[PDB]
Amino acid sequence: LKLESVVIVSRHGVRAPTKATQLMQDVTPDAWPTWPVKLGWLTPRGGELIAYLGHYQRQRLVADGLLAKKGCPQSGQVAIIADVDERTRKTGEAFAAGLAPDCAITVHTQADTSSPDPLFNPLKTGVCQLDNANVTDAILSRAGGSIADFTGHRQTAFRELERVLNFPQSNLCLKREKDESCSLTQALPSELKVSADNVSLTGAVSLASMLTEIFLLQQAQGMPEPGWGRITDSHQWNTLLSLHNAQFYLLQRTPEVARSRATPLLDLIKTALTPHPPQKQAYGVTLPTSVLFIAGHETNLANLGGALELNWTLPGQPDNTPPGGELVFERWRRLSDNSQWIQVSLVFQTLQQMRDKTPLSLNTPPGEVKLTLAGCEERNAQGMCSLAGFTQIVNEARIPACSL
Ligand SMILES: [K+]
Repeated sequence: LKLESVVIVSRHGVRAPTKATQLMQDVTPDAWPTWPVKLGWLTPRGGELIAYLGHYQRQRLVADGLLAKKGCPQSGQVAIIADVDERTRKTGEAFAAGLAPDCAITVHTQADTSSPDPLFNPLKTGVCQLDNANVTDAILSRAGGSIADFTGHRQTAFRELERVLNFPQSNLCLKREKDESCSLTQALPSELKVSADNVSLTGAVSLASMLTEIFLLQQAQGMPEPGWGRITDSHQWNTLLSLHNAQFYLLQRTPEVARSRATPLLDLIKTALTPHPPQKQAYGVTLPTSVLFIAGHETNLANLGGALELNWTLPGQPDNTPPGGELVFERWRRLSDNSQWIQVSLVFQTLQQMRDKTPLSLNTPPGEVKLTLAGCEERNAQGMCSLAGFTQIVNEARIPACSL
């Protein structure tokens, strides 16, 4: 098996909280920690960690004979594509710096940087629209037929998150004027909101998913005592993040939402893995190429795993699609019979690897889970999906109206 091609779909790195609203301040008596960068901006530490990942992959790709040990990679050998958010553009710059330092590798973004990128947001940009009847039904089925059903299984994790927050002493909890229950699910009833370009949950679910991610972010960023020192063992970490992981299982991994949102990415990956005459398609980037790096969001990876049926969990990582988490796709050729095979994987730093700023390397690698396409009918011994089967899964998952 000769390794021929590699498409890495990565999440951005450790970033500042995206939002810092007055609801977040009102659910806890304690002050939220400041960050070194503006909201939603990648932090230097996040870049370095992403850089480590860039360095490990370089080594590993050398080892597989895909890249050259010494000096910068050949022209066109590496391609970086990144969404317009600073965090994603910086994450692309950070990866390059680690994969091949001091080489001038361009990070290719959408020209108008203040517009969404259709390749990362085909719904918010007009390419296609979710169907309300089918998307709501399907989300409600996944919830177990109702949102009440869903949030009923969440009371344990809300109890733990209420504790970490010190919710009873919170400005909101005093709803309780001088007759109303303090309970977090009862103060913020969750509500499924589906439209043509967006599906969301308003209430404790959306906010629990956000604050647990902030906790997790504080951990990877090295900040002293995340959760105000109220998170103390991995059990508590896994119980909190259950809320984040669970709000992505429902919204992002529903296929009637995942197939649509992810079709431009499916079409990009598809075109980067197929042996084909050289082609400068999107972002001025010629495909196919050796290593293609795509810097996106947790939603892009969730959508891909829902549409492709790649279900995974990251031992040592409470966040299922953590900062810098990578869905790696590789085309290997079998020399015996000259056939193309596809292999998928989740590469990642464990939360302790982020909080120790551990330097990755061949001998200090990151977590890595090997995935298999549920639907693939043509596997090798290694459990790789044939290029034909993988192509056929993609064509079945993709939603043509949502292609760029
Ligand atoms: K406001």
